[PDB]
Amino acid sequence: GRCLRNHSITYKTPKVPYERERFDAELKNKKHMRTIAKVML
Amino acid sequence: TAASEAKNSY
Amino acid sequence: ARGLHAARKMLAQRRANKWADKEWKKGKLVTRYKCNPLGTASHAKGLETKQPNSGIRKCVRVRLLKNGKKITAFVPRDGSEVLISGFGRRG
Amino acid sequence: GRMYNPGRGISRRCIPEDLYFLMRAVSVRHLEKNKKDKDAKYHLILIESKIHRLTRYYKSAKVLEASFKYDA
Amino acid sequence: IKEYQIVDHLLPGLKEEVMTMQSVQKQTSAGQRTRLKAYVAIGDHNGHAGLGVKCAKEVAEAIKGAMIQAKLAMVPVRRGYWGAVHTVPCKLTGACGSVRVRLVPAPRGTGIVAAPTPKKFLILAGIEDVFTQTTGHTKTLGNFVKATYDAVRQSYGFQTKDL
Amino acid sequence: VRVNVLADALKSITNAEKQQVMIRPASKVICEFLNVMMKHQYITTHRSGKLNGRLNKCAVISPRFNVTLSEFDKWEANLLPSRHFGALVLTTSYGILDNTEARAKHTGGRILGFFY
Amino acid sequence: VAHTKPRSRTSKAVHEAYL
RNA sequence: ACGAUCAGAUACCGUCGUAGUCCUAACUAUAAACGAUGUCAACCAAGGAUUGGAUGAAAACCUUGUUCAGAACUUAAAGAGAAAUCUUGAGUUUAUGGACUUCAGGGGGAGUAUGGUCACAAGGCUGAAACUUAAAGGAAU
RNA sequence: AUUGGAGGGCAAGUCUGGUGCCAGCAGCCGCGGUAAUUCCAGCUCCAAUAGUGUAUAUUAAAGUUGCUGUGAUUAAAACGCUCGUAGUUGAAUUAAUUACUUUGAAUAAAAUAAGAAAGCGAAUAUUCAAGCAUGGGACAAUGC
RNA sequence: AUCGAGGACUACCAAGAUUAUAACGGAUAACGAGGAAUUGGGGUUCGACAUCGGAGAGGGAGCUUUACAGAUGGCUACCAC
RNA sequence: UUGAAAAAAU
Repeated sequence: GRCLRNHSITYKTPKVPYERERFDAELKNKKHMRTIAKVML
Repeated sequence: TAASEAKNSY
Repeated sequence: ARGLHAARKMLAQRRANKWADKEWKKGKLVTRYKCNPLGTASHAKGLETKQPNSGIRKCVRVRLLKNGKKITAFVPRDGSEVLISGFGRRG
Repeated sequence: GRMYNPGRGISRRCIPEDLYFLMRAVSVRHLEKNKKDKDAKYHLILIESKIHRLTRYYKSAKVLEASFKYDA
Repeated sequence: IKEYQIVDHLLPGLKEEVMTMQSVQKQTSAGQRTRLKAYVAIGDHNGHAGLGVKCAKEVAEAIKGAMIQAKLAMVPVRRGYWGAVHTVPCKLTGACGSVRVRLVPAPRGTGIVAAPTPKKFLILAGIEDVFTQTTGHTKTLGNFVKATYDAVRQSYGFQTKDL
Repeated sequence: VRVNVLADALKSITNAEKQQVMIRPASKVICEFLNVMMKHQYITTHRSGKLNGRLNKCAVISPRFNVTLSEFDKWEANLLPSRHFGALVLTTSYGILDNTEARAKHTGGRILGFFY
Repeated sequence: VAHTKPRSRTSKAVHEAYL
């Protein structure tokens, strides 16, 4: 390890870079519990 | 009798 | 073998068959330290086309500081110690 | 199927010593005059392996004391 | 249903999707006799899906005849529940040629985890949650949709306990 | 050679139901496998003596992997068509059961096979 | 009849011996 | 080695002819050594004919029935496959697990180098890498 | 406010000037031999954005390493064939250990997950391979 | 002899120990673990580096003092500086 | 009876 202080990522870029059905829907900039529900169901 | 059925692939 | 106690062969079988893998073998046997001009490094400081395409590719020959081997290097752009870093395809 | 040949016979009785009888091994070891009979030699090995498979079995069953070793 | 208007009669407003246009050729003495083959998908989004194929000399003509075949090839899609309708009732696989596409029931939240081509057809059928795995040359579009179409086409044949 | 009677038995049943069926060797596992397949309703010689449109496919699993209770979820998710239809068959310390009572008897053990 | 010692205590060995 | 034919023909065509072709003894251990389909076990649609039985009928040989073993063949609206095709499997495989052994991982370089070992030798067995390249290949129209 | 791009993969011009298989671009398909949707320019819009290109390597894609899970007639791939040791796998049947299985004990923190990135009392549960105690003996292996 | 068990060592006696369930040997661009990256399940790759344990102070070796060192921001000799 | 060859890319 390198540091005692924790850190996290607050987003994840999509797998497919260019898809029209996503460019329109998403359009300042373009910058969990479902599975938690899943595991108990 | 085993003969009665005795007078095959896998 | 499939039986519950035959974990020795399948472990042994897989180890043998991994050596057939071209990509996997290249990263384990000793050529990245003696045959790769770049070694394991990214960049390296140093000092006519195929049939259906005609013209001339301007290129350069470079002698590396560390190994000393001579390699052919392309020039990037139109009308274009040297740092050389591979191409699109790895190796 | 058969132990050595590929034949698969089902001749059986239907209900409503053997090691001795395999030493056949001596009766062909005949090979003295016929030294070129390679058919007999191949079949001699097959009969011998039958003996060693039976020899190994009877020892662990304590039928034969484990000093047994069939020779020529 | 030997007529395409009847499915247009009992299933109005069939939302349309041309999967792709694929140009075939026939070598002859003069040259190549090229025709355009179009795969179209129809079907309301409530358990009815249809796939049809037609090839002709004109793009517009081939599509028009393609909707007919998809209309004629009408099949019901059996939907069900994951644990508690949104997904398939069991695991089904569509046996096209080299392509084998398998449908796995999915929980309420997950979308269509599938390639773009079987997705557009699986959206049409009326499914929203599904897990898919493919086995074969999926770059062959025609066999991809047929493998998808076949997978849902057998959903109403598997006699489960409730049936 | 005949290694597993259970493996031979279930393949005999599937091919018949795909096309009553007969099983020539009978063991302590073959029959009591069926009692699970009969209480789910799926089924109606001195020498180890010798179907209603419902059975889809019954098969055994090669070497009987010890199954923990926590491991039940992985096996059902793999070998069962859905979460409501099929049934595993387990041999446990309290007889041959399936994933229902073995989850209720609070025990694990080896796995025999299944039936949809 | 014990929990399941030699083969001289087993059931069909002793229940035959008992017989 | 001759004679032909041919632009040449050091080959196909014709004639002659050493090694070999045969047997013995010892080596070599490779072939499209192929069913290009490993061995063992259960199940699986419909037929006629066939090689050795045994049990009936019919007077050892021929004609019929019954049940096994063996080499096959015919049909399939079924099963499988990319298809050709396979069906006594190449079926019972994404609805993926009967037991075991061996082999393969894009095409070349290459069955090459080095090393080891067997043979009198030719060679056999084991067997890379550097480097090079977007195809090579299969079945069908 | 930049970075790369505008033929396809992959979102974005069948706009205008030159170059003429040359210079060049292009990770691959390929574009260029004088009318270039790909070159060098000018304009415009496309994705993300204080970030975005390039090279190298790990993982996923890869069911292209296969326990889950591959293929071996013809695409690469069943030893020419049989015997045989080690290995693995081994029919049914019966009213001492080990394996298996259930519970516990015991088990550094940090971290993981959990009761703006952070920070600080979670029952916080791990965390396997072993080892200890325990209820069970159906499937198994070892001799009796 | 050691703080102390023990071929750790010395004298006598014996022929024994391991190995195809991979011994012996070779390679590592090998300090090990807690962990990290990525993952549907299964897994693949990394872990010098926060914390635990190990080892080292240019290379060996020999010592001093002390309760603890084969210490090196202590000594002694050789090699190399 | 003889019967060989067709410069590179579009």
